[PDB]
Amino acid sequence: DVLMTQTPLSLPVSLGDQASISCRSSQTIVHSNGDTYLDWFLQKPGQSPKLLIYKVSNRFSGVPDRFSGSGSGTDFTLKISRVEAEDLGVYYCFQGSHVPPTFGGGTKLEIKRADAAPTVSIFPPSSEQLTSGGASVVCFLNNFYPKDINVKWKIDGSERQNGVLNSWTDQDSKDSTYSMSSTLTLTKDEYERHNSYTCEATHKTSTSPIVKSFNRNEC
Amino acid sequence: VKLVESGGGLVKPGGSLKLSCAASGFTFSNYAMSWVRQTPEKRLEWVVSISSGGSIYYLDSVKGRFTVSRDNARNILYLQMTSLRSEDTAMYFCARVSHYDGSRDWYFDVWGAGTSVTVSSAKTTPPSVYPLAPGNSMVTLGCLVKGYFPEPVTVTWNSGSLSSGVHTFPAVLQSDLYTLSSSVTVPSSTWPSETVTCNVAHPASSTKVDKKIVPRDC
Ligand SMILES: CCNC(=O)N(CCCN(C)C)[P@](=O)(Cc1ccc(NC(=O)C(F)(F)F)cc1)O[C@H](c1ccc([N+](=O)[O-])cc1)[C@@H](CO)NC(=O)C(Cl)Cl
Repeated sequence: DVLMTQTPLSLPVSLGDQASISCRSSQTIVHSNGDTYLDWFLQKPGQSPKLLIYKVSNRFSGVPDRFSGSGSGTDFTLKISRVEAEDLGVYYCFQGSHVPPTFGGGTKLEIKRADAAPTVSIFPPSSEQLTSGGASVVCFLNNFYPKDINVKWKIDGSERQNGVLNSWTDQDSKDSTYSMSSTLTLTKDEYERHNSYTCEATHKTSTSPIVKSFNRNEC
Repeated sequence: VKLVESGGGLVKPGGSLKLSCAASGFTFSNYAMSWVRQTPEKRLEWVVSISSGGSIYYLDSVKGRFTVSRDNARNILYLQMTSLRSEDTAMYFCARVSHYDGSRDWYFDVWGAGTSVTVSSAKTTPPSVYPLAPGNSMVTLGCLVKGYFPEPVTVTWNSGSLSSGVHTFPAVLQSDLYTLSSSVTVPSSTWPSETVTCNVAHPASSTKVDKKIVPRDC
């Protein structure tokens, strides 16, 4: 099959900026009839994809002047001269010259804002859950930017990956920040065998990793 | 011009399901049609194209399992799925290809709203709800919604009263079940003084759990 590669995965832009998205194919996308079937789509949340550009550079009807496509062979580019609010979403390139037709992984267009440090919170397991034999320790890291963040869980000083479940929200429409939830779930049994449960995050807004801890013997 | 797909739902691994795509506003028979799926991971994948003249092209991984067909007299496109497997889980879109046999042009110009297909061994299950209270200017509280099925669940704080400062995270699928959490931030001079409850509602089971968040020493 032909592998379509898009770069970047996420693109932070300010309203009014010029955006350019790259799409590379693993082999030539030129059809035997001389044409190149490289298309571009925009998908906004809760909606289905919408055709923007067909056959490398033709604008589909109703599509504003700001969008333009170019490229040839294996390298193609989509360009948005002026990024408006309605352009936020995920852009996909697609090759229809060869079977099977394939899509690129997508490039998310997000709003740039000032760097913001996360507000971290840690929660011990509730008595209700411990009564069931389970023990989840929850860590919320809210309203930070950029989205790049690294969270590690440490129990009595040792890193633990087993039983960790992370979920990230999309960009907040109000303040343009991101929030993340990280849950370390173990058993009541092992939970009572350890003392220090630490949620530590590394983010560019701080040199020292941001730590938040809960000690079962200080409750 | 409109494409409306139907037939989606929950199916057991190895089961069968038939999707329908009803077309309106255009000469159905003069166009090629296609089904495209979008996985939970949001990846887009072409499944099959059937040309106006009847030529059929399938993705290798569904060849022999999926059969596409069209009823030109009734403006309907079908997709008979069989021997379904977890990897088939996705949103299925019906799409028109601006192409008729022989034409030098082809692209997806019209899409349906999509119909959901979930391949899994699982029964409608209520979620366990746990209050998250801390062990400062403001205070952050939460609710953990664990082990439920199927999607979705609804989470509110004080019956919509609390709307701002809320963060509900997308459900993650683990061990065949979904887990979701939600946080709310309030002025330290609001709680414990005033009550704070997360209203969890699982439409599927008509479940409605109200979990009051009470201060507690760990
Ligand atoms: C074995 C017979 N040979 C061929 O089949 N082809 C020639 C291959 C030549 N190489 C091996 C060198 P091929 O290029 C294979 C192909 C099939 C589908 C798609 N895209 C999509 O399906 C979509 F998703 F991108 F739209 C792209 C290419 O067919 C083309 C085609 C385009 C669109 C549709 N459609 O939309 O249904 C059907 C068929 C075209 C010739 O060109 N045919 C026709 O118009 C016939 Cl007269 Cl029907």
